[PDB]
Amino acid sequence: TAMTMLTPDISAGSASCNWKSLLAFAKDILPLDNLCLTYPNEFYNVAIHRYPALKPGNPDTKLPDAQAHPLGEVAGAFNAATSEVGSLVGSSSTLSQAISTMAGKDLDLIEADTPLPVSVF
Amino acid sequence: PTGKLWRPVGTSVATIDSLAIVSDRFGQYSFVNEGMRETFSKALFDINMWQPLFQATKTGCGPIVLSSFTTTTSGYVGATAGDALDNPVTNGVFISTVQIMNLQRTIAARMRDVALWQKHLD
Amino acid sequence: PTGKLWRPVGTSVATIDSLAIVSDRFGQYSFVNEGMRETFSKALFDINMWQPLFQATKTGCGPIVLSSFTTTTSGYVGATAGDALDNPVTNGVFISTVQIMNLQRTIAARMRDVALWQKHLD
Amino acid sequence: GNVQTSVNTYNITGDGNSFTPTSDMTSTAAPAIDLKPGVLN
Amino acid sequence: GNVQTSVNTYNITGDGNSFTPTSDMTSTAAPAIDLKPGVLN
Amino acid sequence: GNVQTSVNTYNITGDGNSFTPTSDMTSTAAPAIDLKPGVLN
Amino acid sequence: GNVQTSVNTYNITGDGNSFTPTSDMTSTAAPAIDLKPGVLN
Ligand SMILES: *C(=O)CCCCCCCCCCCCC
Ligand SMILES: *C(=O)CCCCCCCCCCCCC
Ligand SMILES: *C(=O)CCCCCCCCCCCCC
Ligand SMILES: *C(=O)CCCCCCCCCCCCC
Repeated sequence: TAMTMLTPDISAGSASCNWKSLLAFAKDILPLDNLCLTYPNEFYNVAIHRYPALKPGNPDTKLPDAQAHPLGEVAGAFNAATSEVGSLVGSSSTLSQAISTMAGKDLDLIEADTPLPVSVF
Repeated sequence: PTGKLWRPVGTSVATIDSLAIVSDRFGQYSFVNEGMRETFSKALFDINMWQPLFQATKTGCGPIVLSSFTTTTSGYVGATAGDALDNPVTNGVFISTVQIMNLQRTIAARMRDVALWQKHLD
Repeated sequence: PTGKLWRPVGTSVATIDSLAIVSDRFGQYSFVNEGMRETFSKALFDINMWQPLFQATKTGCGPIVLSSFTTTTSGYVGATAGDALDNPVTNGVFISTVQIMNLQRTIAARMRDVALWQKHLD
Repeated sequence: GNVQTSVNTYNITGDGNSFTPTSDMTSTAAPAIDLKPGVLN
Repeated sequence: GNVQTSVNTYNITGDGNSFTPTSDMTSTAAPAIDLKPGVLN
Repeated sequence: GNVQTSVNTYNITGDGNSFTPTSDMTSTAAPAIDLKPGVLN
Repeated sequence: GNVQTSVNTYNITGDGNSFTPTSDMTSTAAPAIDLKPGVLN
């Protein structure tokens, strides 16, 4: 409710939002019964591994990292809407999905010329 | 095992808190478990297939071996120092972040290339 | 010298008849005189320039060296047995027909690639 | 955002952090884990 | 269909080719590759 | 339910059998085996 | 202009760059390459 509460996900090029503001902002919005106000950097450390948007500032150079290293390193890389082709995770499923039906219901044999039990429908 | 690979910070033995992700300039090596190689191989396999059309049209750049994006590091590989301590892997096959980037944008660039021809063939 | 390279088909003694365009499985090696290398180098040079954009976008296939389309044969190189006899060239640099084909369709394929980006940069 | 210190390798209000989405890494965890009978075994 | 020769191990107009579907081998490449978060890792 | 004896390690009318569902083990064989093109290879 | 780092020897938003035309070096790649029959050979 705190993370998505600032769409940490874009799908073309980048776009930052100076961290101070961001934080000092959610310090507001977030309703008094969350759990991101009772553990900020106890949730933040969990978060950093789920949102390659939040890049923690390195301790011994006190600057970001360019690359973002969330535990879902690969999965998150393969979901980005790659500009060459929409989204592999999308286009892949929209296909396997259709393949399911095609074999399932029995679309094949759709204009078969011969007695077919109603059950087959 | 799974997750990013970890080696300890102070050195010597690795005790929890003595282990940090082995960040490198390229990026953090994340382990490539057996099944996750099935995908990237199954993806590259479907591209190599179009080899005869890549040469014909001077695009492409040779067959894409998944063994060009990985490495053979070794250490403890988990999701957190605590649990990564129970996965000592030797000479496992990890793919660094900056690599997880190419194997991505390559399979993406090539995917366009073929997606087109593959449409005419159809 | 200039033209296709010839070699004594009758062996050893090369007269104005014991020659013959040295053709073969690759086509006919045509000599690449000094100036004609200036062009193909000047053409490839203008493509290599776009190196940083070829990697970024996973197209291309490495820098195109003109020394990948030629060879180092040696024989007499002229326009006809008669006049080719007066151009004994040793280890000259010739480009075979089938090669004169790639250096062509490569510079053409790459030329499209860049012609596009090169338009955005502009 | 009160300083913590060691509980976790990063402070939230820590020095030089940076919210900055990249169309490149779509944040995320693991929801679609397969467990269906045939597929889990 | 003009003869090629080596580019690829088969000529199209080549000698004795043969279009002939068999209910046995339903032609199929690889479309349903799984990449969803939980399943890709 | 007539006694068999060895064909199978258990008699049906055998001594002390026991039908008794447990919310814990939802009975299931293997239906969702994945075979789709991309996923089977 | 987001930082890259190694792909290319120069960052665009890099430190101390400088747009500054000089009547002295008129920017130009290679357009007029000669290829006409007689001149290419
Ligand atoms: C101290 O707790 C001040 C409030 C700053 C952070 C509280 C929670 C809002 C920001 C969330 C950071 C972790 C992932 C959203
Ligand atoms: C020469 O190109 C004559 C045309 C014969 C084949 C052209 C394409 C039609 C046949 C397709 C063969 C490859 C898969 C359909
Ligand atoms: C002898 O066959 C008497 C009938 C007792 C069992 C017959 C089938 C009904 C019970 C099924 C047992 C196996 C799984 C339902
Ligand atoms: C990040 O990309 C912010 C935009 C700054 C540069 C974008 C392109 C405009 C400047 C061109 C530089 C290269 C030659 C014009």
